[PDB]
Amino acid sequence: MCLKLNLLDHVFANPFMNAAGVLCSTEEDLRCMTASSSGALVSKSCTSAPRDGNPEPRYMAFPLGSINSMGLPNLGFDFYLKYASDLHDYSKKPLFLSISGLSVEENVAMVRRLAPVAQEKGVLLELNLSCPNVPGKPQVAYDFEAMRTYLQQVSLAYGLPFGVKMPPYFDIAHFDTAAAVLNEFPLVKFVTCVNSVGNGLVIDAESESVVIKPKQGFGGLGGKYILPTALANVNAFYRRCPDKLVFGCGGVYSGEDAFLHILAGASMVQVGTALQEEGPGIFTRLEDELLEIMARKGYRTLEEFRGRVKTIE
Amino acid sequence: MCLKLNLLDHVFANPFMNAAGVLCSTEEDLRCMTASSSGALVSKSCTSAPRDGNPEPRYMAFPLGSINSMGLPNLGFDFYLKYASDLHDYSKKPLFLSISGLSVEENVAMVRRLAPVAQEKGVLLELNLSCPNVPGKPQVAYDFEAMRTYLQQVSLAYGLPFGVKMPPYFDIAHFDTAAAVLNEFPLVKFVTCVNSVGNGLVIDAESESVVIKPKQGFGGLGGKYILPTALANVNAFYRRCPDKLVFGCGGVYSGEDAFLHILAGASMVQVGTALQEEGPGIFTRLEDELLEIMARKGYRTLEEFRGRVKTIE
Ligand SMILES: Cc1cc2nc3c(=O)[nH]c(=O)nc-3n(C[C@H](O)[C@H](O)[C@H](O)COP(=O)(O)O)c2cc1C
Ligand SMILES: Cc1cc2nc3c(=O)[nH]c(=O)nc-3n(C[C@H](O)[C@H](O)[C@H](O)COP(=O)(O)O)c2cc1C
Ligand SMILES: O=C(O)c1[nH]c(=O)[nH]c(=O)c1CCc1ccc(C(F)(F)F)cc1
Ligand SMILES: O=C(O)c1[nH]c(=O)[nH]c(=O)c1CCc1ccc(C(F)(F)F)cc1
Repeated sequence: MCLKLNLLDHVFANPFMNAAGVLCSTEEDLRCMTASSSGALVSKSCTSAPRDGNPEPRYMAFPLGSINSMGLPNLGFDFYLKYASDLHDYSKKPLFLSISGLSVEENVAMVRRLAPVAQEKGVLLELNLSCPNVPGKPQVAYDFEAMRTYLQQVSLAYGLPFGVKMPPYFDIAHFDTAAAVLNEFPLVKFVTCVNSVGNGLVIDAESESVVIKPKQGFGGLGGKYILPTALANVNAFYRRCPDKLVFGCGGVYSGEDAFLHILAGASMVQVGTALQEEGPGIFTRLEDELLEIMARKGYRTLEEFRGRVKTIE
Repeated sequence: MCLKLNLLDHVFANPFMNAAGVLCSTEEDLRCMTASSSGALVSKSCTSAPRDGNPEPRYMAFPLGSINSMGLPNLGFDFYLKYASDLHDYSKKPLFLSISGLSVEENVAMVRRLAPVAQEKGVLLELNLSCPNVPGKPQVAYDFEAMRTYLQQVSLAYGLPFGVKMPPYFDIAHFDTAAAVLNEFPLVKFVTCVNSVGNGLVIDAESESVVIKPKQGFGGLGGKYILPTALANVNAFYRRCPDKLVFGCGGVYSGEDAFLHILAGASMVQVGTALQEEGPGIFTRLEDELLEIMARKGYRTLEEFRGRVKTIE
């Protein structure tokens, strides 16, 4: 019994990969994820120019999860594109490149350059919609008219299948709106649910202080805090976008957690906080654990149970 | 050392109270909460007519928290108004009455009849905005125009200081907008942050099933999942609403959790999931624990540290 699957015209050894932003910023990080047992890897979301990001400390982790306000530190698009075009070994596993430009224009400029590399090498685009918006407005994926613009502009500029990284939603009307926006765009072939749960605040009781320096301590939450939010978003979009794939992200620490994402509808399962904490060895553990749950249940394939969460009456 | 507070022209022995919905639906519940060592109590969010609520199971709890889709089961406004006007022993502690009408008109009708009882007996109104409006639209506090309409109508109808129960927000632009709406209304004297984190999804791995029956298993999350979200909201409104009080709700299981709420800006601290799971004995434990942390730190009163969370550099 093995976990290999085929999606998006690519073959994957297993459904696991890193979450964007974790273990994927530098050449060393990408080589490390390539050497791991993960089924795929995704690069750090990039901007046109390099960024240093926010002042440290900017990430912290705890038993129940993590908080971050990294500020998009990255080596710049030219680097990630060169990695995709010249350095990545596609014989080892597929590559996703994540883009999060500061404007629609920036994204368009980056995607027009990525398109020939996608055609030649098969690198897959993940568009991070947790990105800056015009004054007074929330992040792009929380402004549905902005989202529709970005997707229209990217779809025209890129012209190839791509995916989108989504923040979580918390309201059924929002799920309905957001999924309807996505379903306007046939080139959006996968939706990754979810990014960090925004603008949480961790305070340390002893020091009476927040634990990260940017944004007066506020930052995105990941890890065990967010699993039920992640599962709800996965399933909500799985239900609403039958012609798309859903990739799950959030709160995966075990094969059981992966199993729950798959039951909710996930095709690929991304690992952020737990990977940052445990390191790339986590992928062998996750695979073993998931195969063990499958074996106990009599499942031979992922397709036997993907999306098959049961409801009551 | 002491936990006393004086606010809203009332005196409280300590900051602890139930969260609306928990241990507060029936007369038996309200007598229990009154007999407890909590500083105050709040009644179940009510509607004009009695409601049976959603089918069971509609609440479940687990090590990290709870999920619920109760559907507003309650005895009807006339019951809670009678409790306020004739049954509650105000010599024991203050009472809040929570309302959650299904339209603006329904809320107006209730607060019109609550006013004279508020003025004569000193019951305090908590208006639940994290609540259904037109189906297919977001909850009221996720629809800023609706929120403003509700607040204008209830302020005119009621004419006395009240407070509002808010859902969590996740985007800084939302914190800004939401606070700006609340700050239009001088009668809104307290803001309780937060109601449950909406539409999460808990799945049980063994049975491969969701754990609550309504809404295909989607429901609001409470407990350990939501403490950093709760803290963020408390602090965000604390900073943005300097002429109002903030009451904290979410993730309180210990005196330490309560101390973090208070550092964030909380005046009263409400207990939902943990009170549901432990029972009213939790209030003596929380009091003891909070007093122990105060003694270790040399704090004599709550004002010495309320809102005094430190930021980094
Ligand atoms: C340190 C850090 C940096 C991240 N940077 C990005 C990023 O560049 N792009 C992105 O799409 N998400 C980013 N995320 C969000 C993660 O991809 C993931 O959505 C989130 O952490 C939830 O998954 P988890 O519960 O496994 O951590 C970052 C997360 C962390 C912890
Ligand atoms: C069973 C149950 C019923 C609830 N009913 C209400 C309600 O009627 N009104 C309301 O404002 N909040 C209601 N809530 C939300 C809680 O008041 C509280 O905001 C939320 O549970 C988070 O706090 P916690 O982490 O301590 O559970 C309910 C929560 C639970 C668990
Ligand atoms: O780098 C981060 O802080 C981060 N952390 C997350 O948990 N999720 C993310 O998606 C991100 C990146 C968010 C982001 C995207 C784009 C900009 C920019 F255009 F200004 F560079 C900034 C931050
Ligand atoms: O009665 C509840 O379900 C409830 N639960 C909460 O966690 N917070 C609340 O404020 C409420 C009352 C408002 C309300 C009513 C109906 C629903 C539902 F139909 F989606 F279950 C949710 C929230």
